[PDB]
Amino acid sequence: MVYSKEIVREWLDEVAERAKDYPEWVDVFERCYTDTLDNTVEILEDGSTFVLTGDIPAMWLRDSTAQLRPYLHVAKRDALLRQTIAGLVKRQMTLVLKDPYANSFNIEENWKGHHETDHTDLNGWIWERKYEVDSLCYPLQLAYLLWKETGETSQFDEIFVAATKEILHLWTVEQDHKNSPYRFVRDTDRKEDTLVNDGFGPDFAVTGMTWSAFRPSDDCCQYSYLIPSNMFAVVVLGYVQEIFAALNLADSQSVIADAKRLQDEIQEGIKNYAYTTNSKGEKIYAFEVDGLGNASIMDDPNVPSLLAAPYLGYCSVDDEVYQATRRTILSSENPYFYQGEYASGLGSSHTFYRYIWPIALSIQGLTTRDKAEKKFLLDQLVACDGGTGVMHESFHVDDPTLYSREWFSWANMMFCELVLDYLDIR
Repeated sequence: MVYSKEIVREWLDEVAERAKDYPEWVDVFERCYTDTLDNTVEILEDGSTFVLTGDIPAMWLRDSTAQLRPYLHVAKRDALLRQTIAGLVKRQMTLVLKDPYANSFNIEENWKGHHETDHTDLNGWIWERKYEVDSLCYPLQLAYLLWKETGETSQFDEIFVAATKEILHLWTVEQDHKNSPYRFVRDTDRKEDTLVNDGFGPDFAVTGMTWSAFRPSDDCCQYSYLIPSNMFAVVVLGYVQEIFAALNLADSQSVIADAKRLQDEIQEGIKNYAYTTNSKGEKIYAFEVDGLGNASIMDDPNVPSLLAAPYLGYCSVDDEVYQATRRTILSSENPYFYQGEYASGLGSSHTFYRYIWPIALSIQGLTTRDKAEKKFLLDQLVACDGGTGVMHESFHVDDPTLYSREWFSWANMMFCELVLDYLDIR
């Protein structure tokens, strides 16, 4: 038993009433919201929560957080769903202790997943072991957001503390990847799916930022300091300080100090290495840097992205450098910016040329104060659904009946987030 049907239905009724001038949004909103809740969420024998991301019995730390985030509003009313979200944080943290370098975990210790192709330290709980900094950001973000929105604190247990320590340790080790016990090689012809230099990745200098193998797209980093993931790290490291101080958790003085030191070191790394210049000579954030002087000018639709920086809480939407970066990202100066008959937006190394991501359109609306822009993007999201009434991974700018991922809950839920944002439901 996952949530209260009666309370959720009543909440959805209220949302529908507020959005009554936009039946087409309500149609898609209810379809996305209910699908995720009814088909991806399950309670395990130990009472914790496992969240599927599609059909495969595996949970991404990233997807599971993003999928359940918009249930926080109704979780203020539905105490059962509040337990369910608490149970997800507990399962995420338990899994982090299993292996903090893994992005995706099995429902039980079953050795399902990518083990036949993947050369790396593996155990039976790991579906995939692509190390992505954001994977460890997302559970801390969820734990914090659950606490702030509902007041729930049961997720802050001893496994939470142990997992927090593991994250701080890993992030610190990875401030100089020369010392890392992580290597990853996949037997594949697709180079985005494996790391260069026999599993070690590209060259880097120490910058104070923390190293990543892969992006939230699951494609490998071109340079190792992935700017939007270090931004998210800075934010959740603030969350860690707030949580440990407020709740007098075991070893607070130590954890707070480590988190603060790490935060300040990553912040300084961003300040010294994250910036570059666009065609017009404006200062902008780079997407990836190596500390050796290379810095790419682009953004990827997967979050954390440079576009999502204010949505992640890293900077103000009004920040000058953010706005310059956003102008550059949403233009052909970004090699993943695509323009067509039906829409313009952001493609990815992970999807076909000319296909753009609803998720980045949702994030675009979530990161502008312009209500007309939010409305435009919402209308565009529903108009470009290929007649399916749900959100896809990517769709072709000249023909949205061409698209990838029939069932993509993350995108479904980010649509819901933009709708709630438009409605000032907060």
